[PDB]
Amino acid sequence: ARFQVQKHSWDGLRSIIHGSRKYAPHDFQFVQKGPHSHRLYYLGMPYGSENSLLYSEIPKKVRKLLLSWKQMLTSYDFHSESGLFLFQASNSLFHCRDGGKNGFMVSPMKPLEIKTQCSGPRMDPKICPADPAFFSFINNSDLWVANIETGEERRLTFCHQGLSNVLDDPKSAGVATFVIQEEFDRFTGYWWCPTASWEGSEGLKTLRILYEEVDESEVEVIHVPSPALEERKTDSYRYPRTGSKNPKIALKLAEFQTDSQGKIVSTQEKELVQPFSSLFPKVEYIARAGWTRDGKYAWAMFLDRPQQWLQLVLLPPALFIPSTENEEQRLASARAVPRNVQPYVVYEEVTNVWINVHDIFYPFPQSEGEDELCFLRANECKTGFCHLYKVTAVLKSQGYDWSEPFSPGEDEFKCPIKEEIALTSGEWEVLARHGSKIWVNEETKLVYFQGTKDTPLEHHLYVVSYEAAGEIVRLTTPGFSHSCSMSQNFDMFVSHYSSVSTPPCVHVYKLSGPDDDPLHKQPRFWASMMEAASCPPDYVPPEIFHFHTRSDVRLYGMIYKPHALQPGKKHPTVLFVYGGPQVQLVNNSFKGIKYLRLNTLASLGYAVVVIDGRGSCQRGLRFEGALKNQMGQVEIEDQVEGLQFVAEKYGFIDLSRVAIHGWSYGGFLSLMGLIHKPQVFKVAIAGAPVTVWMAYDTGYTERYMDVPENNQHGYEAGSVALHVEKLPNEPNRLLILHGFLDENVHFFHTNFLVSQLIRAGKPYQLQIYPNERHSIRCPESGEHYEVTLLHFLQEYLH
Amino acid sequence: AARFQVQKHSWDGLRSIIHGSRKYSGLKAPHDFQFVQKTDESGPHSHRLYYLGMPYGSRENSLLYSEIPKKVRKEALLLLSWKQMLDFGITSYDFHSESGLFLFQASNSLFHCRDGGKNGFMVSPMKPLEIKTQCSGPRMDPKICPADPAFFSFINNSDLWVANIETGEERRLTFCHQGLSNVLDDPKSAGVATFVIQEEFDRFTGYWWCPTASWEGSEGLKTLRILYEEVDESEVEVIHVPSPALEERKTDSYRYPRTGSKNPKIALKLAEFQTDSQGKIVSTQEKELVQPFSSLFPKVEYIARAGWTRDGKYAWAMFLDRPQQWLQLVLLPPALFIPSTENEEQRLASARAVPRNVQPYVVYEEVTNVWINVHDIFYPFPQSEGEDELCFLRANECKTGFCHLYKVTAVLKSQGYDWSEPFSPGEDEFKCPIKEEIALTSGEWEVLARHGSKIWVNEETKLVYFQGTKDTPLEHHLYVVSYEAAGEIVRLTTPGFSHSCSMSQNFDMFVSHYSSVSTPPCVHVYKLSGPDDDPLHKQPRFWASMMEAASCPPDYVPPEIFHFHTRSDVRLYGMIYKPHALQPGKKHPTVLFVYGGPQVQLVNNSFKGIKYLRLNTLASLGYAVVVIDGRGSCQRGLRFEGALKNQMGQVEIEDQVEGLQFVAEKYGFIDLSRVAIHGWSYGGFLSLMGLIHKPQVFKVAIAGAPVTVWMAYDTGYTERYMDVPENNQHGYEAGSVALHVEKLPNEPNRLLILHGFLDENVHFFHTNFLVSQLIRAGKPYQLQIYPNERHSIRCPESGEHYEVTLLHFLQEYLHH
Ligand SMILES: *[PH](O)(CCSc1ccc(CCCCC)cc1)OCC
Ligand SMILES: *[PH](O)(CCSc1ccc(CCCCC)cc1)OCC
Ligand SMILES: [Cl-]
Repeated sequence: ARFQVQKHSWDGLRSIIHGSRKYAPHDFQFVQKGPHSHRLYYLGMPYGSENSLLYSEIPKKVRKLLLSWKQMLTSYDFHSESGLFLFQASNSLFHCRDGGKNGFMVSPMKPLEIKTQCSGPRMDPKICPADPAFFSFINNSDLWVANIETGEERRLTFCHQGLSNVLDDPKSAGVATFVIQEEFDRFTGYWWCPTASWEGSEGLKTLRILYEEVDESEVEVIHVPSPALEERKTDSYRYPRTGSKNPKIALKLAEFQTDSQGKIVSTQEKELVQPFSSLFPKVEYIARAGWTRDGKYAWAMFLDRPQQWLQLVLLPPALFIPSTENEEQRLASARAVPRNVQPYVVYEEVTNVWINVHDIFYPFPQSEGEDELCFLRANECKTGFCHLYKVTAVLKSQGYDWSEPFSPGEDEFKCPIKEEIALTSGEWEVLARHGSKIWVNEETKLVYFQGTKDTPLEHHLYVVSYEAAGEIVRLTTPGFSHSCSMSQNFDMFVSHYSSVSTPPCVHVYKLSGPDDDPLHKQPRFWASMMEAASCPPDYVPPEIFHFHTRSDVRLYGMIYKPHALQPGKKHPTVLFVYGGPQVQLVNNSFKGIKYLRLNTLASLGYAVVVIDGRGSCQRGLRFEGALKNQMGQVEIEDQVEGLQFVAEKYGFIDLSRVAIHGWSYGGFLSLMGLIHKPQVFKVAIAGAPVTVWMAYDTGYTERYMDVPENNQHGYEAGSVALHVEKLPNEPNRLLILHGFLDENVHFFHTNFLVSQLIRAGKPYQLQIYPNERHSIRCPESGEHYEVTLLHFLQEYLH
Repeated sequence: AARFQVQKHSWDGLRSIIHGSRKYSGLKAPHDFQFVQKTDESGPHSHRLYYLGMPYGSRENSLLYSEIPKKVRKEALLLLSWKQMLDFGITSYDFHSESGLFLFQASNSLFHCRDGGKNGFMVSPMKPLEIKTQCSGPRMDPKICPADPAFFSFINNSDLWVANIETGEERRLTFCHQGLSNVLDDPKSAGVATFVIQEEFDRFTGYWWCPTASWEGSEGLKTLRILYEEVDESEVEVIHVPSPALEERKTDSYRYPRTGSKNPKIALKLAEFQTDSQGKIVSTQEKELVQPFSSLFPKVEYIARAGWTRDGKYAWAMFLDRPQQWLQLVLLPPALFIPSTENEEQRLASARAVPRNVQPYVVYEEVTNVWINVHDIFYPFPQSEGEDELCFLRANECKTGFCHLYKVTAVLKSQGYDWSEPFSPGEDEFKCPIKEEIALTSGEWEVLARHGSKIWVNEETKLVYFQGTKDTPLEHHLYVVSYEAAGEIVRLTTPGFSHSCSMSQNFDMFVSHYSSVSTPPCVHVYKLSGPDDDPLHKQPRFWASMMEAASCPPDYVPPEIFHFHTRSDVRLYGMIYKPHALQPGKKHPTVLFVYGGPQVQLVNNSFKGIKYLRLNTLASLGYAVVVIDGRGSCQRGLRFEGALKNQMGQVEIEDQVEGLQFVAEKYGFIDLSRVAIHGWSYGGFLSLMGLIHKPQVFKVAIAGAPVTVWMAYDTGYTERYMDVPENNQHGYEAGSVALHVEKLPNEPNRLLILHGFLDENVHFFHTNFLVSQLIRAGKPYQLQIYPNERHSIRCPESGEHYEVTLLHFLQEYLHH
């Protein structure tokens, strides 16, 4: 028996959607301290209320109390010693002080601005760690520093001339370019040295900043529509499409000297004694960089172009020399560099799948001595699972004369590994990406981390010793997925957590127990920062399940059961898909904020299936690697298998009436489904589809698919715009949605698809969101999308 | 009493129908005619007739000729053979009758050939000789020098060049374009018609050869001169339009004067160069008005037209103010231009040397409270020696509100002027008294003077040949009248057809391209014969065919023209495609096809089956197709088209509906519950207006490339009809359909939007902004784009797709 949905009018559907729409603190900082043990600073937006700086006070004892959000006036930089906060707001840079001297505020303060003699925006501000009088920023693609006390400002780099013709001005300093931001999750191009040196002479403080210089001259340009549509203009962007040139890159060191008063006596640009391209010829990208805590060595994390070969490399300051046009000066400087100064490759990761860039690298101070370096490192390529390892490298300098031009041989600068011991292991992951981090207590010799040990459906907080690794203690309660911040003193932590059934809350927990057994400290709930909002009456949590493919692989999925289900009757079904790498849709956390519309579907009597197929993350490199060089192929197989399983198990699925719908990669796969499984999928709604892989960027596309010339078959197979002949020659089976200003998945993708559909004589329906980028931010756009989708389903799913 | 239902077909079904209709049509016309008399009493041919045409077994246009016989058999039809001259393709050519030189662009280059003159006539195809250049990039807008055909002109990188075709010498004359990398830093051109001039003023050149040489310099140097427009687009707004190579994801920068914003800074200037007896270029000189153009002519926004008197005595220009309600025809003598120089001391010397009795002369002035349409007819007669007057023919519309021929005599009045002093003109500065102004034509009908229409004047016989709507607004015909003895107008073309005529320079023969709603076009040559002492009544006789009319397909059923009177008692014409295989007592679904805007007339007695085949296709599937020329449309006088002044949107739909209601009442097979409105451009605008303002009339609208917001359209067009936005906020708001999305239907499947992505007349912005507002007001829409298309859908698969989509949309959603 066939369940049909009530057909409603357009305004009826608007009423439903408008009605549904009626239905968090972050960037936490614990600070030691009356009856208050600590103050917790954070960002938040209360009920009624833009986002602002807030704090809350933790008592020494609490009753065997929901913490009040106190006001202080998207990110902020903080100096624990001085209590200096620095933050952007209202198109300027502001600062305030709390803690340290003058104790703690008991009432809101006015934020003191830092005005300038600078033209245009001041981006990517950071305080100088060694000396909080100073801070840094980028201005017209160059690095500046300034003094908050004196008001002095100094430009350090001279890459960007600021010429009239923008295409004739390719060089930047301190800047993360497009692919680095979008595909490598790095938003800065410079790094404060944490210490001052006193190089000699008058003994003036020298401060140092490592920075990436880039030259985008050879990189391809594209034009994207400006947001102010009425101007009918575009902006130019350097977009390295797969197979094209990435930027020319190079690490440099800026230094400047300061007196006792804090006045800037001098500055200088330094560069590597040989070119970066000479020393590191097979590096395509700088993934990450930083410094050892002592400032003895700068370090960088390098990637080759295929993203199969990563290196952590130390660069000492002595390896940089004054930049100069004078050839005679250059050679003199190169000659003056000690022979025992050199780069040291302290680690190398290699794989035949790909290098996922993990953020975890913790270099220990050289308590041992100057002859070696110990560090913690997240490594995935060893076991195919991301785990913590304690590595020790040997730093013995081979003689080098840097005045000579020099060609690196095989394994140049490679350090012997004295020790390499795995602190974690097993068929589960330490989470080391996209904000996940470790916290290391050198007093107790313990590493805190998050992982999927208990289950891939839940993030939990664990603890292990890095001296003599053994028992792994979990600190978080099962039946929830947890996102944790640790106090700097390792006494308390925050968990933002939820489950599929319970909306999110934010709790502070206390680590209590005998100090002589720190590994087995007990977590005890202390206070709440936010209790869970009430689940709306018209909200029914989805049900997580799992099943085993014909190839004997465990896949997880969800079902939103049709509300007011009756037995016997089969309901029309929406397969909601993403299906691409770096994502996991199915886990035990609350879906009602981001995916409310799926519940709305189910309330009208659509069944909603979600399947995390092979390619999805939190399941190890082998699982995700299944789609290597053949995107589209594996993924659809698993979507079908999961749909068929759910029909068999749950019984209320009408397989004659299935819609496939996703965004981005999900839009791509929606089209693959209709192309390759027309008898499964009656309709497709493809959001912002990738239709041609040749038109996507280097960083992402090449990682997973190689360059086009090396994988013609895979590119062609997985480029849905090339397979338009196989799309249905029946109307009302294909709806395309795309934001016009999208600068990730260019509108080009949809435009070229439509172009090919016209050439193939195929029917299509189309909706554009003229004011939207990739993600639909504006609420009217969202409502319109949702109403369009409900209408489409009610009309064209029988 | 009962409703007809259209057969619902599958998508593939509809594709079969559309693909079939394109083949089964089975419907190439030669053009740009030049008669030349043969100077051989022995041979059998009176003339050779040169033209452009796509011959048999050939896919490109080329230069062709036909031999015109001295005698023809009376009731035998001679079909003339198209001979080739040469061993897409060629779109135009310049021709010098005396020397027999042809000049034309082809294969990304310049070519030339000769036939006639002293050389005599080819009996077989000849190879076209290329003209080599050292110039980078294209050589545009070439023209032969009238005074000396050894020279020709062209534009290269927005500057004026001349060359010698014999010697091969080339010399640049203007130095406006610096050739910088950034185009925004390099905004000046010479010889070039800018966007609004081309698109909205129908002008595609910015330079004009002086027709005569002069001999200043006792060394025996000959001087040759070119009038040209110099422009500066610095202050003009830039917009970006997507490049046609989509895969590059880039745009082109364009200077787009949007209504209200800055048009280019303009000026007329004079380039001269001197030649020796060998034909070498001895010297060149950029000259400019003795005072600035902006000083002399401060109210001039646009140069519509320009040229020279036949003797080269005066350059002339047709000027327009920004409102386009004030036009002046202005004579400019070469002596008013001085050498350009940065040296201010040298400039003053030159200014001091300019005689006091050298000045401009405003020989005609046209003023209206509607708008000035630019008519191309202005013919100055030669002056007697030492005469201070100029006689000329002029087409004037604003006087009676109908475009007619006048013979004007103006008196060239010297006020006497000190050109060293900075100049400020008063009212009526340079204004020339009008001694005489005879009406050669009159009545409630038009002499056609636009969009290719022209006159031909025979100074021997004192006769002026012209085209008009005298007989009917539904047909263009060829007429003749005397400009001496104004009186009887003789018609020269056959009634029951609309005609487009080309006249021989010797007034002995002419060509007519003509057709009717029922008959496809033909091209026939006619001979004007009779006693020479009665030239007004020369008889046109069919002589030969250039192209016979194709057989009207069996599948094709001509529409029927009709007319009616509005409630205000205004006569509107319309046409009706009756549903094929009509059965009585059935009421059929109906498609209102609309354009509705100025400068167009949809309804006239000419063949619609080429351009509007799909309207017949609609009728074959059982839709009635209605077309109404309401008020606003052309060929009915300035008053009729002026109806929509400052209120576009308002009057037009009322007339469309009144006509629809008339057609239902008269014909009886119209189902008023099932009417769709469909149009492109202005028609797209109106399709949306219809749905907004008459939702009870129009069940669905299909809006092609709609104008949705008038603030986003250009100066030339928008301001002519609506003023600038600041002066007409009410009109702009009322007629901008994207500002009335709240009034669009909140029921799906009543609105389909179509737009080419590369359209650079109606920017895609229009559709984007509409969609934006529809989203904001929670309205449903369907959308189709054509990524590779500009305004007109050229590529055939795009067109088929459009047609199939339209049929599907109608068959699915045109119900009650
Ligand atoms: P779609 O799946 C991408 C939608 S836009 C987007 C959103 C987030 C990110 C960050 C990924 C992590 C960086 C290391 C990139 C792009 O298109 C993919 C083909
Ligand atoms: P649409 O009708 C724009 C069509 S593109 C075009 C075609 C012809 C001309 C010359 C004369 C203008 C009246 C047809 C210009 C532009 O209308 C948008 C306003
Ligand atoms: Cl005369």
